[PDB]
Amino acid sequence: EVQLVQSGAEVKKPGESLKISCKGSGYSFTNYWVGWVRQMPGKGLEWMGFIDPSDSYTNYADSVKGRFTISADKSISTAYLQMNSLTASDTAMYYCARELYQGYMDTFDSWGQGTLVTVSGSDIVLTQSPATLSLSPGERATLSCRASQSVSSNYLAWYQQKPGQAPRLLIYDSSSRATGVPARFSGSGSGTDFTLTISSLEPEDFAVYYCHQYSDISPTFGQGTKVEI
Amino acid sequence: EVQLVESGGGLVQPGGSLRLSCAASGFTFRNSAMHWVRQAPGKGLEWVSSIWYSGSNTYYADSVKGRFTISRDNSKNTLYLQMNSLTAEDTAVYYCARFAGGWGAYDVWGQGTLVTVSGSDIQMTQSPSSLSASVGDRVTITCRASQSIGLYLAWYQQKPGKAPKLLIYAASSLQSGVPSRFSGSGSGTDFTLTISSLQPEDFATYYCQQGNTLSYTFGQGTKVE
Amino acid sequence: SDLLGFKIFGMPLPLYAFALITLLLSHFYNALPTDIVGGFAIMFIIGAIFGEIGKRLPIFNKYIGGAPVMIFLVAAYFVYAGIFTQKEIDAISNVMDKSNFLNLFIAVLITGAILSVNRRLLLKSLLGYIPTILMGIVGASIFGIAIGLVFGIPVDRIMMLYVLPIMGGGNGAGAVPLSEIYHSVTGRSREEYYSTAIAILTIANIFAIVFAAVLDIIGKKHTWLSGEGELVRKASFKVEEDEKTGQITHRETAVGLVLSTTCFLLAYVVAKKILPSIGGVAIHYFAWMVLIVAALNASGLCSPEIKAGAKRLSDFFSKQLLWVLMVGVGVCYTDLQEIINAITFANVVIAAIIVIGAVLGAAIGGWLMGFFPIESAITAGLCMANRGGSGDLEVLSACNRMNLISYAQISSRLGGGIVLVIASIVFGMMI
Amino acid sequence: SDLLGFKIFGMPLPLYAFALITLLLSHFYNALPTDIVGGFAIMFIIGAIFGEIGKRLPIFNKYIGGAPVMIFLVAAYFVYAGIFTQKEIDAISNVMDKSNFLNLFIAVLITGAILSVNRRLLLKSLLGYIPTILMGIVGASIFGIAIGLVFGIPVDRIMMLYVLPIMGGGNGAGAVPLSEIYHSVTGRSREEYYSTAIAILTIANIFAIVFAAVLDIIGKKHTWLSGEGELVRKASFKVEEDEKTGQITHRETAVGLVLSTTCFLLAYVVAKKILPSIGGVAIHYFAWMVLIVAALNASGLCSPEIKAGAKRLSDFFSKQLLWVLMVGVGVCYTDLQEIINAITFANVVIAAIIVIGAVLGAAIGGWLMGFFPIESAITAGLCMANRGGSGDLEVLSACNRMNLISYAQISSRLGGGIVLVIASIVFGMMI
Amino acid sequence: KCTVSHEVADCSHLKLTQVPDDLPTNITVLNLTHNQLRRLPAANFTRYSQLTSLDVGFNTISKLEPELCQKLPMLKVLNLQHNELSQLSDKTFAFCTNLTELHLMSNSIQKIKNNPFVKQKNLITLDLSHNGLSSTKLGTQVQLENLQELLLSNNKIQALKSEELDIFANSSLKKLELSSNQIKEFSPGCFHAIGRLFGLFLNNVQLGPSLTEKLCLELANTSIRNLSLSNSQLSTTSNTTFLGLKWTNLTMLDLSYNNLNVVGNDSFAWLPQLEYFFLEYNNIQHLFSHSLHGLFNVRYLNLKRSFTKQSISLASLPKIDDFSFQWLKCLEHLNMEDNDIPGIKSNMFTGLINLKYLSLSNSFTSLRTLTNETFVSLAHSPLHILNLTKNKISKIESDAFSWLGHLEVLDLGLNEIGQELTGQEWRGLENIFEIYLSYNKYLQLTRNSFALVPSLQRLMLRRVALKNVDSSPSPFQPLRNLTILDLSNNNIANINDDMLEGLEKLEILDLQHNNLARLWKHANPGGPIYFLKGLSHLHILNLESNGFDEIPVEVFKDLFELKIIDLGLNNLNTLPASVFNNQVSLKSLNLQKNLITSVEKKVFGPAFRNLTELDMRFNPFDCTCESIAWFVNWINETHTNIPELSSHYLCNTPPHYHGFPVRLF
Ligand SMILES: *[C@@H]1O[C@H](CO)[C@@H](O)[C@H](O)[C@H]1NC(C)=O
Ligand SMILES: *[C@@H]1O[C@H](CO)[C@@H](O)[C@H](O)[C@H]1NC(C)=O
Ligand SMILES: *[C@@H]1O[C@H](CO)[C@@H](O)[C@H](O)[C@H]1NC(C)=O
Ligand SMILES: *[C@@H]1O[C@H](CO)[C@@H](O)[C@H](O)[C@H]1NC(C)=O
Repeated sequence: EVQLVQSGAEVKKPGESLKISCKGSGYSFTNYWVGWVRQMPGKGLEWMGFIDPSDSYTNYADSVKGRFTISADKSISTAYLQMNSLTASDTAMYYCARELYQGYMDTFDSWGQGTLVTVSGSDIVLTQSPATLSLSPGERATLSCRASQSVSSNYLAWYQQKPGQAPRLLIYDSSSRATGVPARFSGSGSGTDFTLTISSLEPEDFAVYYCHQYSDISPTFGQGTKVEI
Repeated sequence: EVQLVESGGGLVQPGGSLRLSCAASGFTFRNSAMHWVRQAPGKGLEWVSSIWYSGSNTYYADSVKGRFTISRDNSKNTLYLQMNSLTAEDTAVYYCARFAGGWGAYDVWGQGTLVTVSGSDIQMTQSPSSLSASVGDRVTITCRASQSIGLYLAWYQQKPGKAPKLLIYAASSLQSGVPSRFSGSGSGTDFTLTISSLQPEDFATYYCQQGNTLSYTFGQGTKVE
Repeated sequence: SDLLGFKIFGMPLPLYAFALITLLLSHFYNALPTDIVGGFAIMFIIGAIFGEIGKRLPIFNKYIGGAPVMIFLVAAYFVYAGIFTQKEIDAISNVMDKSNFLNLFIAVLITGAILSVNRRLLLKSLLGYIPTILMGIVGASIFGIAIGLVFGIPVDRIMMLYVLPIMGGGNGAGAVPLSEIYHSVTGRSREEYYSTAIAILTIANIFAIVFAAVLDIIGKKHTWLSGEGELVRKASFKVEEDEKTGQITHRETAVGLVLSTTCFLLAYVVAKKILPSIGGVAIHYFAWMVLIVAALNASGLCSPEIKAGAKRLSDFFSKQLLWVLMVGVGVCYTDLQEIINAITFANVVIAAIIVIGAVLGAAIGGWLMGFFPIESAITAGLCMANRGGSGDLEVLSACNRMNLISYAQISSRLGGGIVLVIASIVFGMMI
Repeated sequence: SDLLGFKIFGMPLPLYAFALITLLLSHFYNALPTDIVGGFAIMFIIGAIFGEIGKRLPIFNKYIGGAPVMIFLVAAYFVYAGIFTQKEIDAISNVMDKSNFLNLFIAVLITGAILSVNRRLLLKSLLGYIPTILMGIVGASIFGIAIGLVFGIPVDRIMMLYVLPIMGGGNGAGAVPLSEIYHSVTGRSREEYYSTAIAILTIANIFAIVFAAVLDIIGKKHTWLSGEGELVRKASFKVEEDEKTGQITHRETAVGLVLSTTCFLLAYVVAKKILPSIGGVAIHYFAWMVLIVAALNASGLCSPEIKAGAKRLSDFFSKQLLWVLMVGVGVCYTDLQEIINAITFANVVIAAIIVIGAVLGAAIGGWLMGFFPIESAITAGLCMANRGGSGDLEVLSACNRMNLISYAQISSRLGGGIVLVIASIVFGMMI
Repeated sequence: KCTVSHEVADCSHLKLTQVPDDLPTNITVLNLTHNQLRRLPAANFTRYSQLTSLDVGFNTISKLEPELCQKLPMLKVLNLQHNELSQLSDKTFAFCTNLTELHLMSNSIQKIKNNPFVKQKNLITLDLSHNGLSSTKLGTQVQLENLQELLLSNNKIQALKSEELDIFANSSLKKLELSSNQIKEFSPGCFHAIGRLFGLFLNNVQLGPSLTEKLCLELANTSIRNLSLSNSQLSTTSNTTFLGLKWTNLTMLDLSYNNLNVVGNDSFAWLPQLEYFFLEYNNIQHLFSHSLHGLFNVRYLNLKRSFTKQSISLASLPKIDDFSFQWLKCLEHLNMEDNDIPGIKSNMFTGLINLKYLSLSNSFTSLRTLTNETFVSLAHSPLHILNLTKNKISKIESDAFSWLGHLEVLDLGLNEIGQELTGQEWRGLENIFEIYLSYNKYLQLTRNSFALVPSLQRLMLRRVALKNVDSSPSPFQPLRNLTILDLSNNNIANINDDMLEGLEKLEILDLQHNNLARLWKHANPGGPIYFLKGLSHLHILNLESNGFDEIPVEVFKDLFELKIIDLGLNNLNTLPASVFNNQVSLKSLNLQKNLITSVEKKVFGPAFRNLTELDMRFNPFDCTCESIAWFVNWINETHTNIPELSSHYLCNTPPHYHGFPVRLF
């Protein structure tokens, strides 16, 4: 006889409010508290709070601190849960439950059917073919970097970073050079293909090298190849 | 030519708020756009946000949108980054750089600071982590708690494709009306859960919750069968 | 003469010794500002002494333009030997590439050239210009395939590696697009193609410089062949229309520069945003320069005095600042290491044959429709074969003819576009 | 029909409208090359439009200063208002912080100003004329510090922000280099320095014209005070016996640029490596350059032909390109709030006192030096405390003395570097 | 192996058959339990001749040397546990008359000598167990007047004989033990050929109503005061079963675990006085009114598990006739724990006078609510303590405690209580001091809460989920005599200033496991909430695990008597300085599992003055000498107790001494 019905599944934009209705039947609904439990995808289950339908008296968990509101209306005999400001990482599953206080310890006798809410690029994707290197000083690095789609105006960059420090700039445009860089590094390529070749390495020149593009207002980084001996 | 962060840092609990500051003493700080870039330990570089001179235009990375705030003060050659609703994965070293446009993209860097994510629960743990028991077997689920709970343990079972709806133990050594053949025991900090003989229907994940405090905290994923 | 009566770049020796001592001190003590104010010093000092030397070598003065070529070679030899330090290399790179001094130079010369023409005679000459280069490409191809047959090299490789890459616009435009199209269509490696083409083009560029110098001597020998700086050859159009102007004050001369800078911005904006491509062809931004300036001249907005002032400003750049620019051209856009590594007999012979065949074809085409044969070869067949705008500058400086830069630039940019089209077609067609 | 015939920057209106259209379009579409060409393109238009309005304004032009002041004021106001696109700011700052065009400008002005002095005149001035200027400076200094003590202003501020900038050669040469030296020696911000200095300079310029003819009236009262028309008392007669060649070639003019770049390189090397400090105080590179150029003039190695050429080139930078530089000067240096905060009654009485102090010193010195007192001031402290050469024709016009133009030019030009040296010395010593 | 040299010789689990000979003489007690030894060497014991006690346990020794105890007669107590010897002679006991106690445990002596204890008469206690006998003849003559206790447990004695017990006619045994001995028959008059027998205990002996009725007649005219019997299989009782006992005067009785069912009327009319009586673990189905008639002098009674287990299928319903307690005019202590009485009638307790303690925990199967007159039967008793927990009550009506004025301790926690407290339920309460109400579901608060009872002193409210708690008028306002208050685990959120005012004698407060972090945050609208005021007597405060991250400095201004305070498990990282100034005498502190990083003497100016104990066993320390300098130095120079100082006080945060004890620094 006891039953619970929730609202339907939903997907939308970060930065919104949303309401969920938890309705039940088979009992007075004016005597037993109602609480909400949230389960992240493939995670445990966590408590937020509960409300007393008699007078809409509420208690929230430490993790809520606003951003979530619990409400109900006596006439409809339905519970309402709303998150006011919604953002990323809030995607999970939601349920509503009714306490029974079996024995001397509170127990959630009935659980709601279930509600799923997910908050969900056209961006350049940077992929580098070689993963790591291990050669003697005399050789060519022939490092490479591939892009998702066309990059206009040949906007590209290359950085290096020795361990435990900030990176350093080597090739600010697709072909030009910085000031302090020596004359063995040299970049080329255009469109969606680029390279970076080293004339002859030296013991000082083993570190991680990256791939950076700055065409649009959405900067994107590639991964860093490794260079060893 | 010196650019430095030297701000914030330390260990912050989830939901914490931290403020980061940057100082530049080598160039004309005004009339130059600044950027924030972080790199997670063992991970690659990543853009965070950027701002024009005069702060007319502001843009954020998608991941941290809506919880981060950036501001600058030209009069003090100083940059501020405001962080709210901190989460666990947001542990990295944070750098600030100068975007110079065509004449070099990221010319000058700063020595970034390290910010790492670090309470009031009855910590609950399930030891066996058992999997794939044959039919008719005997299973044992034990319990461990940070603070002693007196006969205030409860058990819940979840079907893999459904929410639990399964109250098998009201209190220790208690049984609801519907289920049968499940045995539970234990007291104080430790407890034991046993099924006399496994059955084909007896193949599902389990959960445990504490009631000594109104906090009503549940346990992490229990045995899955 | 006298031990103190000799002149260097228009200066007496003791004065020059002062600057030479300054340069030597700076080089030895390794202290140098890396910016514009330090860039001119090294350039001026080297160029003065060497350009003075090359004008006096007995056999090298006539058959070769002495200074403009030998300075270019000597700068490259120095940069090969690592005699230069790092900082002055950085400074020269700064003045030549980062600040795009070359672009300003080319724009000023173009504006000074075009605006000094009679408006009525502008377009009539233009009509027959294109077919000359059109058939010149064919003449080059004939000799190229002939020499490929002679060496038995497969002809597909001939066009794919030599004929098309050499005829292209240059490294920035005419080389990278070729590699991109090559990789996109045949699906092979892109780097190796770009590796050999970049050396083949310079190899042929050197020969292009030498052949042009030889042609100038032939022009002195035969009066009929020489155009003495004339293109249409008819040279019979009435030039009675003339307007006297007032003394060009400094303000008028400065205005030319203003126009030469504004037109460049207009062309760049147009070619980058408004009309990126006509049909399926991309258009380089210098291409729109000529059309815009010609339209401005046609509209008759400018008084005759502005044109005269721009003429004098271009004249000033043409004869005093030229020796400075060549040093940078050698230093930044010429690597001797690569041409040394890839030097070989067969490649040199093939490249030399290709250029001379192209020259013959261009001369034929110029004769057929009535241009002067020699000027039809300098502007068409040489300027298109060379390495981009720098190549055109060197070629025109070799033969001492600054008055045809416009046609050279047209043949460069439009020629490169046409070659991109031809490659796009034939590369798929044969493969 | 004044709508057809009114000229802007030597240009008819429709051409300028066409030029402005390009800038508006580029601002709309947000596309711009960041280099020298892109820089000049947007500086020239703004400078031209905002300079003609300043020049053709009744009260502003003659007294406040004219174009450059209001030009950089408008530039600063746009910057404060946040109108410029980020790309525009980058392109403006690039040609002044990475290409360092300012250094080239300053070096050219210094060398062109100094080198034009006649060798014989320079040597004759070395006897008793220069000490008049020096003691005028020192006499102004004591009254300046005394009256600064009256209002409780600390010694260092008076000696660094009120005596030096007033006793200079205008913002073209006399203010910007002072700011660069101030940044070099101390290391604090430089915006404050130039912002607070330019105001006082203009304020003094007015007072200069004020007492200009006031002294003339006092001379009319009693010649016993001073003789009129003659620099020296009981001055004798002599023969100029000058001789120069009128023709100047484009090559002769270019030589001037080579000399200017060379002197700067020698100065950088001597200060950085040959001598870190002459004594316990370091010397800025600019100060060394002034002495080096003077040595070349003293030697007389250069021909009279060369001396004239550098005068012409320095006359091209100071009459055409100044408007282009001044915009960037406003952009990267000015802080508007300081200008407003710099206007107060103390700030207008301090400059009034210091100018009077200057006049007194030079006057007594001239009588001691034998020169007639009245001229011993006008041509020694009055004409020396102006906006460089621009305001020198004005003070002389205020009185009935056109015969002292040579001495006035000597004063302004040659003191344009002495003050630089003294300022470097003071900055080193006091701080 | 070693012995504590404290006049004793303890040697256990050393399993050696040769006694040590290095023992100093001046010790005087010995033990050799949990050891195996062959026989007693008297020579080894001769060097040290001082032993008041000697113990041998789990030691199997076939014989004893008679000469050792004559050598050492100051021995007074001797132990023989788990020995192989089962037949000993008086030869070993010939000169051993000086012992006062002898232990014979698990020695399995199936038979002893004829007269082995004629020598000794001074001993008080002798115990025998795990020993099989069927005859109790230990001496043909009367002797041993000085013995008070004899134990015969774990014996197979079957029948007792009159001729056997004549031995101690001259003696007066205080108590005899015969349990764990299967005894079937008793010779008549056997108990009379002996001195006064004061106490007799008989447990786990199968008698039955008939045989007890026989033996009850055997017990006429005896000085017995204490009779004990349990698990005697007495399902029911008759009046004649207790008839022969009418000729003696018993004082104590016990009938536990006998599984009794039904008692006839007036089965207890023979005892005017029985001050203590126990009745537990019996299956009683019905009680009669006159069953318990005659018991006037009673002070203590229990009925735990002493009724029928309720079964509606059986529908037994163990019922009690009212006025059955009208015969008990002296009862002071009663125990009704954990039974299944259906409900409270109206006249159970009519007549009770002296009652002072009464327990009804888990005593009723169904008591849903309290009525106007549910306790009317308790009008005429000055009860002091009442116990009503685990009773699954549901709601309380007002004006139920009108009868009770004298009560001072009330316990109602651990039930199912949810309602709103009107305050009218406290009408008759006058002398109440303490009330427990923790472990309930919910309560709704009003200002009209405790106006009737400002005489209270302690109130426990733990895990009750109160409602209307943040009301501006403090519901505790009428109360001023409170001493200790607890509100832990309620996870309350918002707090007003006004609850803590007007109270001065509050000794201890407890508020742990609650959510009050926001109220002292600096950015709090209205600023930090300062509810700490008027408290000049607080000595102990507890605020564990409340999420605190900031402490305003002005909260301890009124706290001059605080002695112990805890703030562990919170989220504190750094505290403001000069905050313990008013804390004149702090003796302990706890900040373990916080995020405290640095130790700086400026904040610990008044803190590190004088302490007894402090604990921060787990904290992200930066073990570098900028801050740890004092703490490392202070530890090496301080006497204050710091447990696990090295065990759990390391530093992993900084590379410096990474994962290394901070003390080492
Ligand atoms: C018991 O031994 C003590 C010590 O030797 C002695 O004083 C006492 O008289 C003895 N008692 C008897 C009754 O032998
Ligand atoms: C109790 O025992 C008998 C029989 O009831 C009685 O005569 C005697 O006085 C009482 N003894 C004591 C010690 O009260
Ligand atoms: C309950 O008690 C109240 C108060 O004494 C009384 O007025 C009422 O009549 C009682 N009800 C019954 C049923 O006795
Ligand atoms: C209860 O508190 C009040 C107010 O402090 C006080 O006057 C009264 O004496 C106290 N009563 C007792 C019994 O302590």
